[PDB]
Amino acid sequence: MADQLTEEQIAEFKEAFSLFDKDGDGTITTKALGTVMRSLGQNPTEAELQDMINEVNGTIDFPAFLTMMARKMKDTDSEEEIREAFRVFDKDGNGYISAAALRHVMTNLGEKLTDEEVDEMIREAGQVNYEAFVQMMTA
Amino acid sequence: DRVRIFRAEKSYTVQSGRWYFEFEAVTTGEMRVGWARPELRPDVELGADELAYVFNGHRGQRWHLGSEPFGRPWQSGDVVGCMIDLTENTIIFTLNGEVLMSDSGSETAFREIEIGDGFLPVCSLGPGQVGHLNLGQDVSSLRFFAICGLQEGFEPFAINMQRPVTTWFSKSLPQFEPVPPEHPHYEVARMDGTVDTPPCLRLAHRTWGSQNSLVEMLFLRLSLPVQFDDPEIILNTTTYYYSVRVFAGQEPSCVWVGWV
Amino acid sequence: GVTSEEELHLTRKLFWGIFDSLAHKKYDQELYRMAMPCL
Amino acid sequence: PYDTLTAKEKARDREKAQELLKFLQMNGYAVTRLDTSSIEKRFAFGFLQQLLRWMDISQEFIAHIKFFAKILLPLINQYFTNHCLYFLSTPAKVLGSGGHASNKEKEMITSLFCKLAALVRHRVSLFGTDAPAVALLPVLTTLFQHIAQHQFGDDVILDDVCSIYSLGTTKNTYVEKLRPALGECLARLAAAMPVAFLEPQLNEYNACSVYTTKSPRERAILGLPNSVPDIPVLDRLMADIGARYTEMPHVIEITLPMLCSYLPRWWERGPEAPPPALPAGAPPPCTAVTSDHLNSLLGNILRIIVNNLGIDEATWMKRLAVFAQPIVSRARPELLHSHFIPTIGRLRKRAGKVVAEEEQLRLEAKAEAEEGELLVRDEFSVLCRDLYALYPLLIRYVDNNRAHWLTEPNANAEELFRMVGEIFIYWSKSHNFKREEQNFVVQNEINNMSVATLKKMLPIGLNMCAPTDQDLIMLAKTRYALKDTDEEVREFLQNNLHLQGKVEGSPSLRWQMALYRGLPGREEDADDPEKIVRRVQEVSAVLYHLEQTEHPYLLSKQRRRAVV
Amino acid sequence: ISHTDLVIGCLVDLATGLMTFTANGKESNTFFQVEPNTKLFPAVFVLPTHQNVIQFELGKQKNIMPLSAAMFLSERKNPAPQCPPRLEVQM
Repeated sequence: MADQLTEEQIAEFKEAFSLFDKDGDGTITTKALGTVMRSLGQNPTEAELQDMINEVNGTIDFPAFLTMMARKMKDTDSEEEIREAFRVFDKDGNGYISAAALRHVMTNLGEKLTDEEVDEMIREAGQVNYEAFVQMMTA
Repeated sequence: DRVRIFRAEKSYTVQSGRWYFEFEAVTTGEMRVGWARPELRPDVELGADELAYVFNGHRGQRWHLGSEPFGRPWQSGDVVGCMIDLTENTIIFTLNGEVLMSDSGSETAFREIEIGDGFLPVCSLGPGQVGHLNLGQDVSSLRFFAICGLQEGFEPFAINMQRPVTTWFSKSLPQFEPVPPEHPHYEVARMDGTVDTPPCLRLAHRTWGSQNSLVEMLFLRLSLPVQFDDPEIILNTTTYYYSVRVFAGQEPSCVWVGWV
Repeated sequence: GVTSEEELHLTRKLFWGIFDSLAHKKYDQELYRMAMPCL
Repeated sequence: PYDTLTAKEKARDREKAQELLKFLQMNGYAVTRLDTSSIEKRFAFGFLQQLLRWMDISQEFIAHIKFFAKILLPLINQYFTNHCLYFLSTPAKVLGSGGHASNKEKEMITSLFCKLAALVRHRVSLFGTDAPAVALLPVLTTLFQHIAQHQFGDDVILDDVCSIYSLGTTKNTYVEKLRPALGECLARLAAAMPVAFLEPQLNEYNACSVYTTKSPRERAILGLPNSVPDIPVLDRLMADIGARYTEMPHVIEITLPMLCSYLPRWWERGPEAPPPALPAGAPPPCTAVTSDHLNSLLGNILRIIVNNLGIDEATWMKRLAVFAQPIVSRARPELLHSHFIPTIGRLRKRAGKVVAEEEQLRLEAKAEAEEGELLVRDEFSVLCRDLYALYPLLIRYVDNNRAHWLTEPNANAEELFRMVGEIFIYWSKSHNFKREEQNFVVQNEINNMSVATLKKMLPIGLNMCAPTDQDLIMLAKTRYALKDTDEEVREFLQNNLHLQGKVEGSPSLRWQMALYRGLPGREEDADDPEKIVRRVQEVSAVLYHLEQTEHPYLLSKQRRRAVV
Repeated sequence: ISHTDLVIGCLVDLATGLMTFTANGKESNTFFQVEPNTKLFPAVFVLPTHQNVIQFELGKQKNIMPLSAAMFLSERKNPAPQCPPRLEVQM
């Protein structure tokens, strides 16, 4: 989807794309997209920009650019969201969490999950760090 | 020629209870002491596979599917017994009435044993040495026991019999026996009864890696005691013929044919 | 061995493949396995 | 490169090469330009080039580059190979290995109480320390070099009556000294540095305020395995001329320290001010039982521990001997030739104290068992303090174990009675850890920073000796008592019920297979005075012990994601 | 390296105890004579060097019967060769 990006960075991408608009129609070629994409900070290799045209002729528009930028940021966002969301679960934030504490805090995340589900979840596995929880839930 | 192992006859094969025996040694050679399954194949050093669970006190080794360091070497006397409990499937050894710890310290590390077809006391002897078994047929002669035994639930292997345990051993003297049709690398079969070729027996082999072979001194099964074509000559003749054919790829330099 | 003193980068392959150097305990007492030659 | 060629090109091209020289030797055309050279030594030689450098290129500028990276790659690799082999010291012995230990020791000097960067080299030295601890020794004098900084280190105590030389330089020092054990070269001027350290440390415990560390105080005991000035007249100062049976060694305190300890034991000595020096040097008084065979003065070895036990019988306080209990390791060696056949009072000293401890624990357990008036304020009183007695209990039990690992033969043989008192009073955990005392079970810190760990594990060693004096014929009722205790019938409330159980029945199998030996090994008595009690002893005892060994011994591919 | 099969046949005369051996139909120089009341089992000793090694044939020559009609009293008058299941090899 394209709903994982906030409005301000969408605005930044729109400004970056419009600043080098060809004739106002948003039609740009393969050489210039690398320049505009390296203009705002991200400077990767040539392979990904070779495969971008493969996923979608020499006619590149703003929607395709936004979709590919969105789904190359979304993988990093998803890979990183599994570490920050655990920060609240442990008091110090390092990763150590008592098994007794979760008995009354892990049943109130808003998912309407009662005691039985967490019984089966924690029984199927002391203090457990974050990576063991990653293996525990991601599977 | 190398070892002379000893065992009990396989109708004392035991499948439930708690049993014991002790061993007595004079010298300090190479002794194998332990339990064994009834299908003890000779010509094989015991403890090299799953057939027998054995302990060697010469170098502090226990053998099952290979050696393992366990216990200290011997001294003179060497009064050693064998614990056994099929309820929890555990085997323990005791030296001079003292259990031997494991590498990190445990109960002989021999655990999770299947009942199968029961077990037998077994004992071997290296050259020149002497052993003295005691299956416990009289309790005064059993020397230490007491400290181990009574106050944990045990009694010895032969505790209540009016006649002593018969025993077996490996002879060494080779004897002929029919070839078992499960011999890794040896295959024999009957060929045919065709008009041209007469009935004949052939052999085979697995000529490759893995293993090899030596000289198979084979011999057929029967006899020919001595005696004490025209239809005339063939019904009065006393002289008969057999034949072998060495095939190609076999050197007649390493072939001997005749009578035994 | 090669460049044991060149790339002073702390995050280089030297600090990464440092365990690859220990991967040589396979050779027993082969201290006298061969002579001494190079290029 | 050619060194990495296949077996096909290393057998035929060499033949194409070996025979050419053989053709050269034809007609007299000779052109010349399995000795254990050891690649390991060549690696050491490759290390020698780095060792010959090292301080030659770094300390020439450090004490006054990309080259400062090889040390962070080779030093880490040396911690493995040295610990991987650990068997090179058996066959092809070479002193070249011992050279690198000293060649690096000089490089490890510079600031043998400070330095910089990494301190793992000290740990790397500890790894090479195991490798060491005819020619043997030669150009080194490391021991002589060890006497250098260690000399003024004795004045360091007077310089506060040197800060990591008692740590780093004392690490491998206390290590290699205690790692010796097996081999033993000699003692050339070692006692000179020792007496300059021993007598210096023998009175270094008088300086208050800064008492420094007691770690190196155990290093004197660690080095107590060399040979034979407090009183070294013909051994120290008056011995610069040039070692037979000089009947004089630790005889300066043979009966003196014995009388001193006896007087120290006679006194209460229930304070940190007590022992002090002895608390940091009398642990080396047990190392004297080495060269003296087992113990020629057997009574001395049968009292030194007893007097030491009296110090333990004095009983500490809250914290008190919190760190002053790590000397129990040496105590597990004084029981070697423990000919304590006497015991009796010493046995009672281990019994009555434990019984007093059992009474003290009962005074704490019942103070927690009979206190359920809804108040968490007792958690500081009932609990917490339980850990104080717990850590105290985990001190005497580590001594009685080895004591029972020798007093079991004659004890279980002949008769009993003696150890019967210990077995009857061994219901400590039975009246605690097995008595559902969660607090006593809450070792926690005692379980962590001080499963299966003593407490009841010690009872297993004498459990057989406990049932040894039990039924010498008909048991049976014990099984009925086991079922009775399983129904939770208090304690004495079951004995009265056990008193009404007809009689002991046995007249079939077994019996003559078992009680026949008991009818020849017992020879004591037979009456109705026993009844339960002796039968009610191991009944409820092994009952809870059995319970301790009984039972005691979803989400689709989608919902999953969401939870994250 | 011979690409042909050396066939060795033996000849045992029961009423005389005389034993001779033929090599591909060409008689060898050796011979053997034994005591009156003795027995003999046919024998081949070999160290094998092939996938297929030997092949004990049970045949007759031009005017002499096979071993088959010599060991069984009932078959002692039937010249036709036989291979009853009792004939087995031993190792």
